[PDB]
Amino acid sequence: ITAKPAKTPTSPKEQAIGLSVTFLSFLLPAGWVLYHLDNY
Amino acid sequence: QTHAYHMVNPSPWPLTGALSALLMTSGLTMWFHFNSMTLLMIGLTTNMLTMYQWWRDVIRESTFQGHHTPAVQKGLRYGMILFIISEVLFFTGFFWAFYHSSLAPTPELGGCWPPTGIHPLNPLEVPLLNTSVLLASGVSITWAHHSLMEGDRKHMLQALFITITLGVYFTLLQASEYYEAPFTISDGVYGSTFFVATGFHGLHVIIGSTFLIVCFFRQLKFHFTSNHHFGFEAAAWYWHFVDVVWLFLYVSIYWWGS
Amino acid sequence: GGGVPTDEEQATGLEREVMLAARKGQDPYNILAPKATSGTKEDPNLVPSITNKRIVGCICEEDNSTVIWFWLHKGEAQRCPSCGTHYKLVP
Amino acid sequence: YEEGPGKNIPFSVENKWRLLAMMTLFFGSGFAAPFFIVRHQLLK
Amino acid sequence: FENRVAEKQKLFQEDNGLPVHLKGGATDNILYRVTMTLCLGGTLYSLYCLGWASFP
Amino acid sequence: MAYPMQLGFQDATSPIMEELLHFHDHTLMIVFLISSLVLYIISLMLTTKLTHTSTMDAQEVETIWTILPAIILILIALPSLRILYMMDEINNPSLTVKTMGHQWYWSYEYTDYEDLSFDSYMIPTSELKPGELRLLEVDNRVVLPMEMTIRMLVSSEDVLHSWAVPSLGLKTDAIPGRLNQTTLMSSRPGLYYGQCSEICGSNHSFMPIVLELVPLKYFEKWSASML
Amino acid sequence: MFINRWLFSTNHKDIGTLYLLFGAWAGMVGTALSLLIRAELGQPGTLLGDDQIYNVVVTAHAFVMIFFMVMPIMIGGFGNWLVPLMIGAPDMAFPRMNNMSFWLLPPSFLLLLASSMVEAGAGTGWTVYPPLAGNLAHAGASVDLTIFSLHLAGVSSILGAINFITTIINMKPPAMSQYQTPLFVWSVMITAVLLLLSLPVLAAGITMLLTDRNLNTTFFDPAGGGDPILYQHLFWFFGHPEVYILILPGFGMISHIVTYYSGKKEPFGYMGMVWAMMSIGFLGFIVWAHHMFTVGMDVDTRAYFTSATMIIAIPTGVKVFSWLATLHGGNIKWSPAMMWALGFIFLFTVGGLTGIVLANSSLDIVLHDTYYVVAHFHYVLSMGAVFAIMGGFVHWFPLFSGYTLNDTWAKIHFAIMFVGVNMTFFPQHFLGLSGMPRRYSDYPDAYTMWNTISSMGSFISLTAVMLMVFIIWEAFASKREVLTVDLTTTNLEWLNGCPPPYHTFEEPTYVNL
Amino acid sequence: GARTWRFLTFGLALPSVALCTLNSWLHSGHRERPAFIPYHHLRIRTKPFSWGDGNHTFFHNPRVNPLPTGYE
Amino acid sequence: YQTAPFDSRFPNQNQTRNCWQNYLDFHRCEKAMTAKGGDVSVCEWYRRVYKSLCPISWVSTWDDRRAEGTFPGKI
Ligand code: HEA
Ligand code: HEA
Ligand SMILES: CCCCC/C=C\C/C=C/C/C=C\C/C=C\CCCC(=O)O[C@H](COC(=O)CCCCCCCCCCCCCCCCC)COP(=O)(O)OCCN
Ligand SMILES: CCCCCC/C=C\CCCCCCCCCC(=O)O[C@H](COC(=O)CCCCCCCCCCCCCCC)COP(=O)(O)OC[C@@H](O)CO
Ligand SMILES: CCCCCC/C=C\CCCCCCCCCC(=O)O[C@H](COC(=O)CCCCCCCCCCCCCCC)COP(=O)(O)OC[C@@H](O)CO
Ligand SMILES: CCCCCCCCCCO[C@@H]1O[C@H](CO)[C@@H](O[C@H]2O[C@H](CO)[C@@H](O)[C@H](O)[C@H]2O)[C@H](O)[C@H]1O
Ligand SMILES: CCCCCCCCCCO[C@@H]1O[C@H](CO)[C@@H](O[C@H]2O[C@H](CO)[C@@H](O)[C@H](O)[C@H]2O)[C@H](O)[C@H]1O
Ligand SMILES: CCCCCCCCCCO[C@@H]1O[C@H](CO)[C@@H](O[C@H]2O[C@H](CO)[C@@H](O)[C@H](O)[C@H]2O)[C@H](O)[C@H]1O
Ligand SMILES: CCCCCCCCCCO[C@@H]1O[C@H](CO)[C@@H](O[C@H]2O[C@H](CO)[C@@H](O)[C@H](O)[C@H]2O)[C@H](O)[C@H]1O
Ligand code: CUA
Ligand SMILES: [O-][O-]
Ligand SMILES: [Cu+2]
Ligand SMILES: [Mg+2]
Ligand code: NA
Ligand SMILES: [Xe]
Ligand SMILES: [Xe]
Ligand SMILES: [Xe]
Ligand SMILES: [Xe]
Ligand SMILES: [Xe]
Ligand SMILES: [Zn+2]
Repeated sequence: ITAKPAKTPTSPKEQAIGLSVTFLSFLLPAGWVLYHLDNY
Repeated sequence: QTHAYHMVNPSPWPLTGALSALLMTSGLTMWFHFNSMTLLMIGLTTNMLTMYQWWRDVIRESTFQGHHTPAVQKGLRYGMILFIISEVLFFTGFFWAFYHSSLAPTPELGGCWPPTGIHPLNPLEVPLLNTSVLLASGVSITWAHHSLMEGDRKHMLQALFITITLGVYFTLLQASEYYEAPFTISDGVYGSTFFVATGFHGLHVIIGSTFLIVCFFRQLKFHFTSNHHFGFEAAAWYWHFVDVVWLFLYVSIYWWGS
Repeated sequence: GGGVPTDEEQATGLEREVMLAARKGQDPYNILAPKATSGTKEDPNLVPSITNKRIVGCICEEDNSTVIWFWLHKGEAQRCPSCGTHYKLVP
Repeated sequence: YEEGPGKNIPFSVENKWRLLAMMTLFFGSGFAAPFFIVRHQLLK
Repeated sequence: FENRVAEKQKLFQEDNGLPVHLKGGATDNILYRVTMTLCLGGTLYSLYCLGWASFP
Repeated sequence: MAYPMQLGFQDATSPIMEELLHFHDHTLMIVFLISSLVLYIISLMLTTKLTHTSTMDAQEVETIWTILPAIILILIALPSLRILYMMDEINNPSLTVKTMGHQWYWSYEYTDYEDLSFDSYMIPTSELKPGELRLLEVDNRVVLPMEMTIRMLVSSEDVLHSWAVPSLGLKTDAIPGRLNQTTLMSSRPGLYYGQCSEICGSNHSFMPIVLELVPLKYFEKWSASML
Repeated sequence: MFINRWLFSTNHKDIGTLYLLFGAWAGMVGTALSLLIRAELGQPGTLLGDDQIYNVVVTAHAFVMIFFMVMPIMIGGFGNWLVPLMIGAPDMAFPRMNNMSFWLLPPSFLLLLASSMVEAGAGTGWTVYPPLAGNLAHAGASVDLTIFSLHLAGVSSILGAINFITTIINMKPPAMSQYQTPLFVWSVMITAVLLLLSLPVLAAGITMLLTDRNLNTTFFDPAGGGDPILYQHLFWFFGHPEVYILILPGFGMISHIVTYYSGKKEPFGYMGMVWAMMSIGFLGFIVWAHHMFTVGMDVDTRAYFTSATMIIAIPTGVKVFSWLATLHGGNIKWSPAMMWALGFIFLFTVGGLTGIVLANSSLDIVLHDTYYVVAHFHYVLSMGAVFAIMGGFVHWFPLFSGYTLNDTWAKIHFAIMFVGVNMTFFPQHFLGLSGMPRRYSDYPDAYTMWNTISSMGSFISLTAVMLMVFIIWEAFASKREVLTVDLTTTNLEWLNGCPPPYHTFEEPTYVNL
Repeated sequence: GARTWRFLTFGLALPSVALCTLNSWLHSGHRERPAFIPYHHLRIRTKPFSWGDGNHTFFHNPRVNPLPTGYE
Repeated sequence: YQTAPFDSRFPNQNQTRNCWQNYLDFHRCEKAMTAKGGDVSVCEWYRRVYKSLCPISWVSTWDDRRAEGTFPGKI
């Protein structure tokens, strides 16, 4: 396939932020539940 | 467009139908477990409103707007045939349950069929009358079909009225036989098979009778042409399906199973 | 014993347009498969369109399972890129 | 209706950071749900 | 009965931009509003019933 | 029982389990060979810059690819069905034992001669004696005579269970209202373990089976002492 | 406008988009459930609770992965987007019924999530066998909510099947025979026929379970002369076809991906591929009792079900060999989609071969209700169906969105997922041969090493799932618009551009005879 | 044709219904109900019915449908 | 007598009817022998076979139902 250059380029820093936010959105809520199992 | 197919206007009825399904199922749950019919009665009401408006719109699209080209009609033919096939396989599951239980009666039954303590209906009395009624209705609907193709409004209406009257007669006879039956749905696998299989059949008779009554009012309003009348064809195919299921129930449950 | 309308009397909208065109041997709504010409530059397949381009599928030989798809544009006849069969747009 | 890239979807991609928030809430809520149902069952 | 299909063809082909489910006129809007209100209200009630049934 | 880092079947305790091991060896060779050939051919298709992208004729090659698999399936089915019918063969048992599945324990009935029955429960982890196995020991083992054909009849008094002893090649569903038969013959004395093998609720993981295979004379005295 | 477009749709592409979003969300639910399973099993002892909470998680895992992730993505998503485009049709036959197939799924999912929230959940297995699933051993609403979830999912799929069969039969160009339609279109038509015939039998069976639970019927209750084994026959008469329903659209996407990235105009042996899919569909109806080899059926019945099941290897092998013959001589493009497809060919083959082991009733006595079965079906589902979904997603994302993925990120994603799924499931073969049962919250100590490794694998797969969400974000964040796509002459779905207009084929294709 | 199917409706189908109606008519009237025996495979109650007192079937006929404890 | 022999009428995994038939046969024989005040020792083979094969709870349930008058088999 060919494609145009990005209309809104995502820099390495911007990618680190999106990847970090993505991973935290999975890991923090599950981690909170599993940390608190004994309490439950 | 330079094809013959129907681009349907954006419609709310798929969503109201899907939500009616949620309300009926959550409603049955609320009735079986939380002693309340309220959700179920909302779901049945929204289901009937959805069906009414959706099929009203199909009539608007076809009779009033002309979107049912031969290509569109051919698609509807396939859709109704495929729907009937799915309904056949649904009944196949109940016949399987019936043959499984009756061909290998367990010790709890007395090791015999019919089970100890079951007094079956006489298949030569009301069950035979029901058979004559649905077979007769298969003949009258065929008369109605040919009258419509021949352009005869009065005879189409008379034949279709006779067909509906026989469907109603079958339903009243079945209601009476349910009340008179000395066995119930709780009378082991005999009652279970008898009432669930005949009960789903009775529901299909009511659905098919309703479809025929829709066709009767559409005919009164001149919707059908002598060549274009798919709703009538579909109702007739459905009605033959209901007849054929009855004949299998009669031979299997009422006669061979007695 | 009458009283049932005919399609001639009561068909409307696209159903009626298809009905009236078929009486005249015409196919404006593409119900029929078009019959091929020899497909030479002198005798190209004539492809009707209501715009200035239309997709052609070329079944290059009878019973090929592979259909070759391409846009045909208004102007000089184009060739199927697999078999070289000529097609000319008639807008 | 709007046609073309970023327009044939029920969510906006006009702002990549708003989109990150929306995607976070969407996928995160699905992944979280079973942990919170387990918590619910353990707490009865 | 008289054949009034032509008058319904004219009504449902009127160039007024209405979708087919509203093209009959004001009664269609009322029946739409009743249907959608029962559906959405019933759905909110089904969610309340889940909340209630989720605890002893 | 299984041992740590085990790759294959528990060692055969019965002749039919021996047969199943040899049949599995034959079948696994075929699985290995076909898996390996597909991986090798993928790698062969992907490692050349040479090309041929014009239409390719299929019919000759499809003969090889249907016939060779058909022959391989026949070579699996033949010994598969020999073993199926061997297990089903008439053997003349010396003893009949019944087991009833319950939530969550097994009961055993030895009613050829006297009214012997008892319940068999998992030893709780906190009550294991030193050297005993977590989740596998029971209070009352299924004592049976070694080197003898035994008819085991299996049912349930509640939900589905399944009575399994892997080292004897045994797994029979425990269905209420149904009496399922299997045959058991141990070539050796010892202790042979199994676990409930149909999801049956809260303690499905915790209702094991222990057979204790001993000489007939020991089995007879044990039977008498359990009345 | 937003409500009209997204809640009142009559458009095949927008409805396909709704299905892909729904399936993606379902995949996150099913992944979380899979991690709860592996967290419980990842060290000896008890983490969550006893087998009831554990088997509620296992049961929900299966229903979510099958009915809310795989079927909606393959059939509702890829099928709605691609089938009309691949036959030059302006939409589906029943564009408004199509929208109802979609909107039945959120309510179906809501009933499943309600089942798990009320009482103690439905800890039954996805098979829902009585009497554990009956009103004594599972009293209260959970199992009824599960049955109603299945009813709504089944109506969705039955109406969808009617739509696909009608569209594929009736809405091709008049010159195009069935033997000139692409293999993906065949794969959807055959899957639709399987749905139409199988789901009504499931409907009958779970309806019988509902009446045994609520109306004092005794279909499955020996006290009334019923039989728990009748339920198993009705369930599996649906359940074997269902696994072919799960893989057939995968087979169709694999054919297109292998052809495309081999630089070929056509798959090898088109009519053999059609024959193979129809043969698998047919044979798929006559093998169900290989799920019942331990229930006590007669020896001759076991012999028949062994033999009939093994026959499926012949048409399936023709497909595997035909994919290899499509690669043969290719100008191979090592795209991420091609990597998914190559992983599929190998890993599907392994799982199909462990299925042939299981087809042998004598050996199945020892393997039934063990992790050997779990290893078999996760090779074909978590490495077959899922690899076909991921290959199709990365191949067609630019068509659907008009934007490109970052191919390097997509290759990283593939590599992590490949390691995770193999680490998860390969060791389960050893656990099954050595006798570890299914649906256990805890295991004898001997099984610890392989359970530990399996759970570590599941966490690697989680990392791949998290990265996939980032990779989709990065594509929409960066907005690299598609320009040129190769091989449009043999891939009609691309010929209207990326994304295609809301209305395509308003003027149909010209195809002569 | 329509004429032939009308001939079959009135000449064969409705006469058949009339004769079966006559047959049913002549065999109507109540048969003596059998001695109640509390068989465990009949009058199943695993869960109360969702109507009435929970112990009556939906089309309960007191004359011919005994309860688990016998006739009313 | 050691245990119930192979019976060609019941050759398959499902032995339900074997237990049932032998329980019926014992009780039919016992009724036939007690009616004439004949000898129930002639019924002994059926007794041994049903006792060997039948779960204790099945026999116990069937006996209770014969006492109650709710046994559904013909004796
Ligand atoms: C996508 C899903 C999927 C697919 C396609 C399959 C495909 C197959 N399955 Fe499987 N199966 C499951 C999903 C699937 N299965 C699930 C979910 C269960 C468990 C259900 C439950 O209990 O919850 C299961 C259970 C299951 C059992 C029951 C085991 C038990 O419970 O004890 C059996 C028994 O025969 C079976 C067999 C097979 C066979 C023979 C095929 C065949 O179709 C495979 C054919 C493929 C090949 C053989 C490979 C390619 C061929 C070649 C390279 C040619 C050469 C090969 C030879 C000569 C052998 N599977
Ligand atoms: C499609 C079906 C499917 C899939 C994909 C999986 C995936 C996984 N499954 Fe399972 N599983 C089943 C179906 C499936 N499973 C079934 C039917 C059972 C039997 C239930 C029963 O016994 O009743 C079962 C049982 C089962 C068990 C046995 C439980 C027991 O017997 O006690 C285990 C144990 O480890 C397991 C683990 C996992 C793991 C770790 C994954 C991981 O590989 C999952 C990793 C994540 C993914 C693969 C991503 C998924 C998401 C997408 C692909 C979304 C894509 C998004 C876009 C395209 C935009 N599952
Ligand atoms: C002339 C006959 C017409 C039938 C109309 C009767 C009732 C309404 C429902 C009809 C639908 C049909 C079948 C549903 C199940 C059972 C009813 C069977 C027929 C019937 O009416 O059976 C009665 C019992 O009804 C009962 O329990 C009543 C139970 C009422 C609640 C029904 C629960 C609904 C079940 C869910 C349906 C699921 C559908 C699946 C869709 C598939 C999706 C893929 C029999 O009465 P009785 O007193 O036991 O015996 C007679 C004694 N004198
Ligand atoms: C107590 C009982 C309550 C239960 C609820 C269900 C009850 C009743 C439902 C009864 C079904 C009524 C269907 C009415 C359809 C009217 C629309 C119609 O018939 O539309 C026709 C098209 O057919 C088409 O869509 C064909 C459409 C076919 C739909 C048929 C569906 C059968 C429905 C089954 C529903 C549930 C069954 C499941 C049970 C388990 C319109 O085309 P024509 O006729 O050619 O007209 C055009 C000419 O005028 C031109 O000259
Ligand atoms: C306890 C409760 C659990 C069950 C939940 C119930 C589920 C859902 C609630 C249903 C709401 C139904 C509302 C009516 C739907 C009518 C569909 C219809 O009639 O669809 C037609 C196509 O299907 C055709 O023909 C032929 C097919 C017509 C089928 C009609 C409806 C079937 C509903 C249930 C079917 C399951 C089958 C049972 C067998 C297992 C029309 O297609 P459209 O795309 O609209 O238009 C196309 C235009 O060109 C027309 O001018
Ligand atoms: C299967 C999916 C899950 C995989 C594993 C997830 C990886 C964990 C991610 C982090 O999760 C967090 O971990 C913290 C601990 O590291 C928790 O804080 C807890 O512990 C802290 C340290 O004691 C306290 O300060 C906090 O108050 C307390 O909430 C916090 O709640 C939780 O969100
Ligand atoms: C536009 C929408 C807004 C309107 C809201 C709807 C209002 C519904 C109120 C009616 O409530 C009902 O009350 C009945 C009387 O209490 C209940 O019968 C219940 O109690 C009866 C009394 O004994 C029993 O006989 C029945 O079996 C039993 O289901 C019934 O379940 C319940 O639905
Ligand atoms: C789509 C398919 C639809 C199928 C419809 C329903 C099928 C019912 C057919 C009868 O079923 C049989 O029942 C026998 C008992 O009546 C079984 O005998 C088994 O069970 C008996 C005790 O229950 C034993 O005495 C026998 O030896 C033993 O072989 C036999 O295997 C089985 O085939
Ligand atoms: C369009 C919007 C949608 C409309 C939503 C309307 C919701 C209003 C429902 C009213 O709720 C009622 O509450 C009753 C009690 O307060 C319940 O009675 C039932 O439960 C009672 C419990 O006290 C008992 O008397 C009986 O079981 C029975 O009468 C019954 O569940 C329900 O009808
Ligand atoms: Cu008992 Cu599992
Ligand atoms: O199901 O294999
Ligand atoms: Cu199967
Ligand atoms: Mg099992
Ligand atoms: Na654990
Ligand atoms: Xe194999
Ligand atoms: Xe859950
Ligand atoms: Xe869930
Ligand atoms: Xe589901
Ligand atoms: Xe279903
Ligand atoms: Zn050409």
